Amino acid sequence: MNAPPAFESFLLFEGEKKITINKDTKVPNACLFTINKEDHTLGNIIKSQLLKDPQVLFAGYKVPHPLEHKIIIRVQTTPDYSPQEAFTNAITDLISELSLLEERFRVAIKDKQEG
Amino acid sequence: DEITPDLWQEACWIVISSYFDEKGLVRQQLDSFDEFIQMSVQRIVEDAPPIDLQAPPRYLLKFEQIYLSKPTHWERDGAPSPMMPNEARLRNLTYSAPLYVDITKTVIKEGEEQLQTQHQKTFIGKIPIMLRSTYCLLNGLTDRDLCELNECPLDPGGYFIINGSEKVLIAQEKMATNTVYVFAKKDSKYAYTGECRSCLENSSRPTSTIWVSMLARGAIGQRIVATLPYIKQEVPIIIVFRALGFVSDRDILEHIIYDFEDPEMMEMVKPSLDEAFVIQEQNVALNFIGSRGAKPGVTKEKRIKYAKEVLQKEMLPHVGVSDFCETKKAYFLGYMVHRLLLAALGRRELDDRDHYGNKRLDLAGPLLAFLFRGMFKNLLKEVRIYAQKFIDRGKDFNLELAIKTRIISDGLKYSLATGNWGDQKKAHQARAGVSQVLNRLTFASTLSHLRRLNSPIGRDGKLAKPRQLHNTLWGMVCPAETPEGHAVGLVKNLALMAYISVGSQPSPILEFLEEWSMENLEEISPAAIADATKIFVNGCWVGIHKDPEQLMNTLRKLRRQMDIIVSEVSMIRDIREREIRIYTDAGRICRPLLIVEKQKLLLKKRHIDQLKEREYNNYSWQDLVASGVVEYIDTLEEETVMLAMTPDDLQEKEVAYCSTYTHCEIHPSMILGVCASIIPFPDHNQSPRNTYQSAMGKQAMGVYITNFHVRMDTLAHVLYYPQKPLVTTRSMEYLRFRELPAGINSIVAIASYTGYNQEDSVIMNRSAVDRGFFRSVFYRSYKEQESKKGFDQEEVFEKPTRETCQGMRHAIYDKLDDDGLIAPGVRVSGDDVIIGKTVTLPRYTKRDCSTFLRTSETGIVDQVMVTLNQEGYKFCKIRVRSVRIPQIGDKFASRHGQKGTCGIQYRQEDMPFTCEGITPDIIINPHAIPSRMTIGHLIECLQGKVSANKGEIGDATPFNDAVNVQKISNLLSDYGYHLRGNEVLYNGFTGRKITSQIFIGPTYYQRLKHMVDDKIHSRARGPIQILNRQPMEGRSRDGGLRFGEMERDCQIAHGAAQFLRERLFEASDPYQVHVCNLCGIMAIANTRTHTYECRGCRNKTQISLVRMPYACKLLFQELMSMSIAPRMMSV
Amino acid sequence: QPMIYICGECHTENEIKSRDPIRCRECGYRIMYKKRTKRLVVFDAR
Amino acid sequence: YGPIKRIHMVYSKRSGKPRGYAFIEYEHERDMHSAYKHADGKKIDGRRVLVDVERGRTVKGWR
Amino acid sequence: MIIPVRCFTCGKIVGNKWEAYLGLLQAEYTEGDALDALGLKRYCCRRMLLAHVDLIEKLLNYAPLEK
Ligand SMILES: [Zn+2]
Ligand SMILES: [Zn+2]
Ligand SMILES: [Zn+2]
Repeated sequence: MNAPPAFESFLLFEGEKKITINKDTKVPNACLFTINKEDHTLGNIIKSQLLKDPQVLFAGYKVPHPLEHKIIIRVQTTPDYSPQEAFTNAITDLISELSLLEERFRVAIKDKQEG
Repeated sequence: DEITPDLWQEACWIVISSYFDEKGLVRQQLDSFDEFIQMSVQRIVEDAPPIDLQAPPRYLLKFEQIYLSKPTHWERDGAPSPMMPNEARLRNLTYSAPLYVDITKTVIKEGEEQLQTQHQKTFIGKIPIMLRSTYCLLNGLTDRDLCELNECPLDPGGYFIINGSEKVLIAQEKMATNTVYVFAKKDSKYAYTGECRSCLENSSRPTSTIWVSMLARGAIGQRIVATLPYIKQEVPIIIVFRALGFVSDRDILEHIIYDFEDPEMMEMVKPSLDEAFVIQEQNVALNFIGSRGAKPGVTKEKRIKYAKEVLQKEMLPHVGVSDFCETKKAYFLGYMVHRLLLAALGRRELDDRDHYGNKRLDLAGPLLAFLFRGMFKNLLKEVRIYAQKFIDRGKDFNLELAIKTRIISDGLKYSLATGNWGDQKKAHQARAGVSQVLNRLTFASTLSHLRRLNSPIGRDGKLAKPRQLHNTLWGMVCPAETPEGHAVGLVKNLALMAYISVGSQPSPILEFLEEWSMENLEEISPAAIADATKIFVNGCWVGIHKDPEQLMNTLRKLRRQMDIIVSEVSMIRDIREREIRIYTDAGRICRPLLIVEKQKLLLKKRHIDQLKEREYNNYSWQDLVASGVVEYIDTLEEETVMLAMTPDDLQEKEVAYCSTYTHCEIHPSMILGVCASIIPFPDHNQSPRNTYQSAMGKQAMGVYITNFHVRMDTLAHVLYYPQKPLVTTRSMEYLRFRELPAGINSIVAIASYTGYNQEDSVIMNRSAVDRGFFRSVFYRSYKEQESKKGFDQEEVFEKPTRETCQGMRHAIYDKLDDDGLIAPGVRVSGDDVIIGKTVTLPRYTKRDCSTFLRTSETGIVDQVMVTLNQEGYKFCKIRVRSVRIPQIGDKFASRHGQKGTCGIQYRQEDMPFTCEGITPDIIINPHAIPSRMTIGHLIECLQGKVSANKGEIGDATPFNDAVNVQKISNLLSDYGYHLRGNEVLYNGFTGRKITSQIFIGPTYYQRLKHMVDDKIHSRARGPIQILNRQPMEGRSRDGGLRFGEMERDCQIAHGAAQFLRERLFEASDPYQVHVCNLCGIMAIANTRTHTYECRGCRNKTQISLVRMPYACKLLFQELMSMSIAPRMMSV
Repeated sequence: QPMIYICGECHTENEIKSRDPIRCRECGYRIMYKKRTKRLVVFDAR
Repeated sequence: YGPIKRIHMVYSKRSGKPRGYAFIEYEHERDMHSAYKHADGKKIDGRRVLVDVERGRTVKGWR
Repeated sequence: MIIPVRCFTCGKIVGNKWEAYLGLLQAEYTEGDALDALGLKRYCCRRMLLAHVDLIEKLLNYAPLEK
């Protein structure tokens, strides 16, 4: 009667943006990233990678509601830095880490398959 | 030879299995109906008086014998063919068999010119048959043969089939008859009241209740009276004694007081003597009695006659209704007073109205007999008038046309179909609730419903005494299985080993006693009653004895050898009170128990050996009872019995507690019912919780019956993947829960995860649900038939058409076939049509009467059936199938009362997990454990974790000292898990460990039919009723919600007047009327022609419009009907 | 147009037209079952 | 039509196959006659069956 | 009524273990040793094979609707 489609969690709706940036007015150099059709899989890795950046004063994620499949990520950086730049570098760093982890896994698989 | 303690646990359960292998679960229902067909019906026919009618020629029409064939069905052609139960449930027929009685009509006119004519096998009427009974077609059939007939071998039976509805007779509780009970009412003119509901052995009239009361102190002392039947005025007991032929006060007291050396009793009866001393003869006493009644004959002659027949027929009929029995009635009436004096003098304790030893269970046997008796009389009546109006003309008559077989058939059919116990006219004096629709939601509910009891005290009653769990519910009834609504304690459930007596004749016992040294009542002298012991039989005082010790030892020896006395006979020897009451009546709830010798049991090891090879040497429970090892004990006999919970109590202890045991329990777990036996470790949980579970086990989904694909039931929930409980009791093997389970073993974790499981809620694993976790299917059957009642209008199944049919909704009828019925495998949604039916008119010459589907169903047609009903008309059944996936709102419940709805469904990735990839299928809030104290839920979660890792099935028998929490913990530490069940979990969102080691393990959970899709309801400008223009009532009618008085009071406190107005006036029934400003009565308004006038005042200008609810306008109209003039004055 | 029905006892596919009392010409059984439709029904394996 | 005291289904002596005919003994003589008219023409297992009083030991000169 | 395909908790295939599980029990094997030979270590999968009731075997005792 009301069971929502399962693919509605990952597929973006027509006319809906994958990510929206809203400048926070409470404190300076802060932004809120409202990403649609995501879950804790991405919020945590981006959160953790953001904390490791010393120019990031605040980095957190939340799910407004589990039934929804969106996520909100708050990023506060130093005046000399920018939050959007941190969200970008955090992704670029994660991509390189996975690329390195991927290559090092093939080698381990190859070394194990041979002997 | 002796069973050692280590082998006891195996022997007791072995003995139990033999019981359930021979008797069964619904044996009390089958034996009742069986004895009714074999003895009751034959006796009711013979006990009827021969109808002697004469204008002259005369006819008696005496019946001699009966014959009841198997259930049969006669078509229109008349070909007799056998009808199977599956055919009845499908064709909406009645699973009844014809009753054939032999009649003999002798002509007697004059001159001894007699000649007899016998009509062998006269079809007198049809009788519904109990499934699986002796006369049922499914008797003795093997599991393979029953499968050929599309029947479930596990179906216990014990129910009827009337018009396709499976009806079951609920055993009705009632106060025992022919027994003296001395009560004491606090607010009444009498201090102590001794009543005795009397009824003859072969019941033929209602219970003639006689009271023997004592007047409260404040002439000189306390006077004793007697409220006899058919008399509206109290009568001194002495007057009654004199009316029976005992004028001398000495003889009277000799019947009341058996020991003249007790002046305390003599001083207490003196006031009654001095109150009635002017009367000293039998004739005057009878005249006085007749005068006190509501029918005082002007002449003293018929006054004496009215009293004579009253004291001979209505007063104590069980003691005897013939003449010359005045002595027996006096002796009993004397004992009736003797009981009253002992109660007032404190020499005896008052009787408890709740004591089931003083109650009787009216089963189908004693129940159906009451109807057949009352109707058989109506049949002989209709036969009398019919033949009477024929012999008056001086000619013979054909009894074949006189026998109105419709009487018995339609009668038994109506009673078992509607529940009203009585004639079709007395639909209000009869007691409803009997013959309820059998619950086919799960095997546990069916067994419980077939083993259900009912006390006719009335749910309206607010007295807690009858609803309380009396001590006498032990072993006979489940102390936990009982509803929690407005019927607590009244609606009960029999125990596993409970057996209600079927009934037996006391003739053989009386013969043995007479052959014994017992002395009759008329042969003895009252002087011998002092030291002698009384002997009662079914409440009838028979005689006395001198050495009662060896008497019971003899009677007990006879019952234990299956001798003249049957096992169902109860023999209570009250010792302080010298009475010895023997009972053979039906309804006496009893249970088996292991006899005990001086200090040892009679169940030796040689028996357990033979019971193990039960399939080879045909050694069953019956051979065990005949060996004198087991004994059927009733509630009334338990008072004189000293039980032993287990053989361990029979051993020698440092301090002897009893040392004189006489009986022993097979297993204490047998005190539980059906829905309570499935609970593991019920002795570790709060009692109400075990009760709430017993009420949920009947609502749990599963496989209610194996042959669910053939049965076209209106509502049936089937579970996709049923599983047997890893933590099970050794009683499930007999309830067949292992074969037809009603739940799934779930890996539950008691933790607070996001807070979506708080306040009796749970969080489910969406991935498990995707793999068939608790998934079920909903079967709904829609029935319809085309009626050819008359040529005026005839219904017919046919694809409607927009050009010929009138009442055709906007829905499309393309899914239907030319036959008018939809085909299986088709997808059907709400508002869709499944049966295209049209009715001929007196959109011309035919109207559409199609059957649409219920809203919010979205199901698929599983199959379609077409057949012929009793009237030879077409009858179609469409079973729709809808898969119900467990979602947010669906109710789940464990076996310990832990009920809750699925708060949210988390995927396997978002759920916690142990060091290994084991996510919990369900997560509950631990806050439900402390308040409810359901420790069994924790131990079950533990024993389940040991059983899964060990490869066995946990034995969670309630009372088993060989299994505790310590042993389970040690066994769990051997498989690499925490001995207390706790386990480290990892947060599924961040992977971080959880500081608090969570408790996790397998727990058997159940899904309840109470889903959210069947309860979600909304309304916005929907239909309204006809009487009052208010929203309808119910989801099926798209009704609205009730804004009750309590809501009106709440919004009043808030001061919200507009809301209270919008809800009660604008959103429920807004209406406009026109009233005359002079008389305030509703005027005649015509908005089309713009004219308003009040006929009364004859004015048409002083009219005012009023915006009032329609219900108020209806109220004023309902008042004006009573000449009341509610005038709405707008000024 | 044919509207072939099935029996409960013999399982014989017999033709039954409207306005005809229900009775199996092969065994006389009075209960008839309809055959699975020919329409294409889809079932999502979810 | 009535209770059956005993029932005898004949079988092939050498082949053991079912002959196709049986003898039914009712408890009362009256119960049988009720079946004589009704049983004849019955349909059992989809094949029509006939029923007549067995003349092997009643009718004179019957074979 | 018939052995499921996957385990509701983990997701391991169990549909191909019922017949093998029965073939072992009749070989005088214990329920635990049998589940170990099939590769069922977690108590979640062992639950499916040890708590299942083969009801379909009883549903096949009734003749079908079509011959
Ligand atoms: Zn007026
Ligand atoms: Zn057929
Ligand atoms: Zn698993």
